[PDB]
Amino acid sequence: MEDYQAAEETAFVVDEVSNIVKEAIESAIGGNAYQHSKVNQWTTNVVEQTLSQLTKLGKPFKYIVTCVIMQKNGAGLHTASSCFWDSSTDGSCTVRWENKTMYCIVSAFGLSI
Amino acid sequence: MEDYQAAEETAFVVDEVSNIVKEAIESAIGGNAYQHSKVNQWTTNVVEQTLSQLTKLGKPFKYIVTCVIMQKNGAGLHTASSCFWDSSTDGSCTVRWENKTMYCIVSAFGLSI
Amino acid sequence: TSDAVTFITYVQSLKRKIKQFEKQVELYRNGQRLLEKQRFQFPPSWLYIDNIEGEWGAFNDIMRRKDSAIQQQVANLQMKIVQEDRAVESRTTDLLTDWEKTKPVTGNLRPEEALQALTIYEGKFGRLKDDREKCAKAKEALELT
Amino acid sequence: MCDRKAVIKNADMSEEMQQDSVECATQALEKYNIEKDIAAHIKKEFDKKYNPTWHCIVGRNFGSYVTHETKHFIYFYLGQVAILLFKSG
Amino acid sequence: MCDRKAVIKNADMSEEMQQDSVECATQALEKYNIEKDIAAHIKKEFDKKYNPTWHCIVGRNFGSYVTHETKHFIYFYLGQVAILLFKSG
Repeated sequence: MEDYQAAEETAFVVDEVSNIVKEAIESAIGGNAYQHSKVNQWTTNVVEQTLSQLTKLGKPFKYIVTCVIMQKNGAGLHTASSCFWDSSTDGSCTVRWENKTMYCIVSAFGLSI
Repeated sequence: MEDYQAAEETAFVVDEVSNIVKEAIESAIGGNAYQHSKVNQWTTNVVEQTLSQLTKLGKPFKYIVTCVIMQKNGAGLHTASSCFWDSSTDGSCTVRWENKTMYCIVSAFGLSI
Repeated sequence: TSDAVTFITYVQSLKRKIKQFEKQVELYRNGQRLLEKQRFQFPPSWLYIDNIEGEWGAFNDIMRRKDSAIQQQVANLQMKIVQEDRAVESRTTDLLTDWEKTKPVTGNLRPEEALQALTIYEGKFGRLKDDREKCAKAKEALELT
Repeated sequence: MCDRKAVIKNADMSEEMQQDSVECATQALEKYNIEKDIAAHIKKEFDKKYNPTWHCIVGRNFGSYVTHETKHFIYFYLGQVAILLFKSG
Repeated sequence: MCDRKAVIKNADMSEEMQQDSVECATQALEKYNIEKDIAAHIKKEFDKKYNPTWHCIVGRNFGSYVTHETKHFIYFYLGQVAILLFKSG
């Protein structure tokens, strides 16, 4: 039973990272409409909030956060990522959010040290 | 002299990552224009050549590479990636290519194993 | 996709009408010809014939270009309906077992509390019946599976 | 007023904008004599009215095949002048 | 090949792009006898090669005033035939 708890503590849990990404996006973006000037600020706040929450987890994971924020003008959006690590320990989480006028795709990767 | 050569062999060289990403992008898409139905295949190609040729390097690095493809219709472009690793051994390289109607940004991160 | 395949059925129901309307246009494209050789003063708000004929040809071409195409790629929808009805059958068997276990036919149980229990069972059983009937109706509407 | 009856030879349109096209093309033909300038006047006036951008041609011997925005394409005849106008962009 | 000298009046696009237009327009004129089919050919092959949306006008007399994106405008003569090809979409 102790081994399972230790593994859960040391594993890259996907849903927790997804909720972290949701909290970061909601705090930095919220319901504000897309504006070219505020895009950089939104991206920086999202990435830093996600990184801070991932570090606060205490898990021995190097964290990589990438954020894309998008004006809705009928253009199709696709983000893909195929990567090599040790699938037993390291993990990835790509999450998509959207409102009336904006897309937001955030990818967080946790690699065991 | 031997120590410097070994360090260069085990280092994450940004220039060769930029070259390898450019070669993968050019082989996968090249002069082809933007097509929404083919974005999936173009991203899959770009990523698989990138990962295969990065693995062919032989460096002891876990590789995480992400490709984003865009139609040119006035929409904004940005890629923000802040990460937490050991800067002395782990590296990142973001390559942005553009043609008459399409943007392709590929970000490759190499982390020491 | 149910609604979607519903509209798919809808578009088949339109096909005949299309032909119908088409031949009407054919009849029309004859009568209006008389119109110019009977020296008709065509009104301004009168939409002129070639306009509608061009846009109707465009209509027919776009419909037969895209609706058919989206119709062939239905194998994913077919397998989705297959797994959906499989889950429906699994839930039906589970509800059968629940009913066999739940039989309150004994008189010791309080009629009101057992009545509420049977009401919860009937609510979820009506939900199961709705799921089964909607799966069946989607299957027969798509009619390829 | 010279009654140049309009024969609209194709349209993916509403009727009110078609009749606006007919009336203003008649006005331009009454006002100017250069086919390029007729098309120019009509193109600016619709660009002002129903928001850019259109493309207008005025002439006698010309054939066209273009792609337009839905509900924004007309082609008609006034007198001996064929006038095409389609919105694309 | 009848050397129909492409005297080119207006041009906002590159010279290789000009020459592609001229070659395939000779192709369209030598292949087709209807100016509408010539314009359809040229617009379609420009849509295939230089991406939508193109607009080709083939005629002997006409007045054109259109808005085109930069680097995408040609208006030249093959023999007496005026050809206007521009991208807008």
